[PDB]
Amino acid sequence: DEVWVVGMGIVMSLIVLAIVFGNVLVITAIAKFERLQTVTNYFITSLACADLVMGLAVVPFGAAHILMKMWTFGNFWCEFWTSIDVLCVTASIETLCVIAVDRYFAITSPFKYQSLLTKNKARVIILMVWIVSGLTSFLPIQMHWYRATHQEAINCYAEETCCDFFTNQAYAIASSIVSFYVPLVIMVFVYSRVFQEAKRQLADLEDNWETLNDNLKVIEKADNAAQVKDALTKMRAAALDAQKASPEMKDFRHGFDILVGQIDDALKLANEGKVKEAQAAAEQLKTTRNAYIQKYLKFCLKEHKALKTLGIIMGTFTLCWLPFFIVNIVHVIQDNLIRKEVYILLNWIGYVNSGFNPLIYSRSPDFRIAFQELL
Ligand SMILES: COc1ccc(C[C@@H](C)NC[C@H](O)c2ccc(O)c(NC=O)c2)cc1
Repeated sequence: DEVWVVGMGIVMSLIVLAIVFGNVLVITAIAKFERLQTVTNYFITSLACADLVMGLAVVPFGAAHILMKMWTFGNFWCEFWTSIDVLCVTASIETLCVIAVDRYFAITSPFKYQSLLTKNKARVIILMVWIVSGLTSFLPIQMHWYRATHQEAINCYAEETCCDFFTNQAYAIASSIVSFYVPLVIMVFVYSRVFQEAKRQLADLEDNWETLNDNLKVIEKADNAAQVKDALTKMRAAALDAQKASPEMKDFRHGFDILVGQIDDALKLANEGKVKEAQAAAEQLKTTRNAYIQKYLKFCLKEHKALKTLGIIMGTFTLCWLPFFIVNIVHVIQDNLIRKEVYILLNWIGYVNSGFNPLIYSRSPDFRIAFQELL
């Protein structure tokens, strides 16, 4: 029947269109607009470039191998399509793990990360990633280093109208390890460490502010100057500790600078012996802390939003690529337990992650405001 053709042609066309549109949207406004040229954006644009080339190359030409019968482009073009597929997949996963490592270095030891790498270092990392993926993909294919030991694969290597993908045990295992498993382990450990540090930051911040509120409350009904002085000393210590623990961080530190200044004025007034003026400055401190939790409601919201992030990134990447890289190994060993159509389906579930990546890595306020003017 014609159901197999028309039912699944439209979804493939829509997938290609979504992939190309998202990738050209992400690539644009990174190099054009200011405030969007950062070291992390250098990895993001490489990921977008890999997704774009994969969406133009292997999705349309690969779908051509589907629906209709066989290959009508050429054996050299078959090798080129296979090589570019492996290159794009490997480059995308390596770029994902590089972005993970970038976030880890940003969160862990932020002072060193403030200036340790520049555009030159990020570009060097990008070229290293891309050349590693190319060595993994192009080199073992176009001169037939994967080969096979099957009688229904020899009738395809020396026959034009066929583009199956039969590889040796060593090549399949090495490609799975380089492309997916090493990045999987690296990014799992990286994002687990990033999760813990973020939890601990929000935790210390919320503690500090509890003792700030308690000290302010005890000042509100304090009797003598000694109680006000002691409570203001504890408030100053906790405020400095919270200050010690992006323009958002700049505003955060500026607000804590204002709070520390007001606390210092209150403490000096209390030290001089004027309890009433100390209580008035404490009322001003109450105004400041009330002004705080409008901003922290927003920022605690953004933080639990990127904590869901860990979930969204990990779940999407794993659910998209892990089934394919498990079936790939369990297919080269005990080959008769694996069916071809489910192999193609699991590979296309990996393919469709190309259109998902822009919708996972562009959910920032700067990217959101930049995307509007292009539309
Ligand atoms: C019906 O037979 C076929 C024919 C072609 C394919 C697409 C394949 C070239 N894409 C391979 C996939 O895209 C990929 C990506 C990254 C990798 O590291 C490896 N490794 C394989 O050993 C494989 C699939 C099944």
